[PDB]
Amino acid sequence: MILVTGALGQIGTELVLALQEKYGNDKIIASDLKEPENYHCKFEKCDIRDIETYERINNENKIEIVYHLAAILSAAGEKNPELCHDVNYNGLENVLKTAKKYNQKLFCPSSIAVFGPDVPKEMTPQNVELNPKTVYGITKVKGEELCDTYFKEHGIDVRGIRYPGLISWKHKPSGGTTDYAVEMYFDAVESGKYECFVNRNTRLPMMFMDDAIRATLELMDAPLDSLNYHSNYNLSSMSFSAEELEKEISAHVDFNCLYKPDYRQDIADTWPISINDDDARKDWGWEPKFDISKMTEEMITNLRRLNE
Ligand SMILES: NC(=O)c1ccc[n+]([C@@H]2O[C@H](COP(=O)([O-])OP(=O)(O)OC[C@H]3O[C@@H](n4cnc5c(N)ncnc54)[C@H](O)[C@@H]3O)[C@@H](O)[C@H]2O)c1
Repeated sequence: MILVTGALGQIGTELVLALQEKYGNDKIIASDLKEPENYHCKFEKCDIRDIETYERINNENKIEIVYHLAAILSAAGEKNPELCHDVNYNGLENVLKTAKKYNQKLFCPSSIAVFGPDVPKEMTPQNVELNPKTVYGITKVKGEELCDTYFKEHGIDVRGIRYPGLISWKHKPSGGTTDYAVEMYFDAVESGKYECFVNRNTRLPMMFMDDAIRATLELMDAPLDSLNYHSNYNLSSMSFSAEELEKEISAHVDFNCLYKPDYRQDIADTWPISINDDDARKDWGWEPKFDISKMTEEMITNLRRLNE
């Protein structure tokens, strides 16, 4: 029995379906703040900070494995730092405390946001000092440390990935900083114009959702004794600037992109351009399959369909 928190967000939208297909619909429970409709999966509403309800859901459904995706993201968290700490840190602590009680296995993702400007910007190593300059990054570092304490001190099998910016078409993201890449696709197809909230040179690690979902499932399936890292694997696929994405998209559809930076520039400026993920590659056989042009094909084909 598997529970997915944050089930209705960008990752959860695709992860729930992937898990239902791998394990059976009889095995999957979804959860988020507000009940949706026309929803195929079994669903239980819960605020991640409400420990009594969270625990009830886990024991009533006999949850043995939790994929914990509930969070406030970088840009929303910069504007509301108190809420970002509360949901991200106290929410995770709730998940980990419950995992200890019920002897659960966990997937608790981190982020490239753990890194700050003091470390190498290209091919950032696994083990560098973590000095993030965002509220959200700070919560992710504290979360990595808390997760690794539950593994070492309490024997909880908790695994996680420092995801790069994730690009998908099934669910448009809306509180982050890497969001411009998805927004640029949606707006290019829907209206042939986009106003980008970072400058044209902003260069960040990116990954297509298929790859991110597959990595998550592969890492969860690995034998525990093959892993040299737990909460916080580096993971890599692509790196490009905003104008480089604009150009890739322009080879498929007419659009004009205007660049109008806001506060989210300050967030992105503090992050790396690319990530060394050799440990994932070595420990559990990670390789990405989607480069920029394959990703672009998938995005445009599916967005054109959805706009017919
Ligand atoms: N590019 C990316 O998408 C990316 C990159 C790196 C890390 N991550 C991490 O992956 C995880 C999922 O990210 P996502 O992009 O799918 O985010 P998302 O914001 O799309 O989804 C998160 C979900 O958490 C829910 N949530 C918010 N506050 C809550 C609360 N108090 N209680 C219960 N649920 C609450 C929201 O309703 C939302 O559906 C997060 O841990 C995030 O930090 C994502």
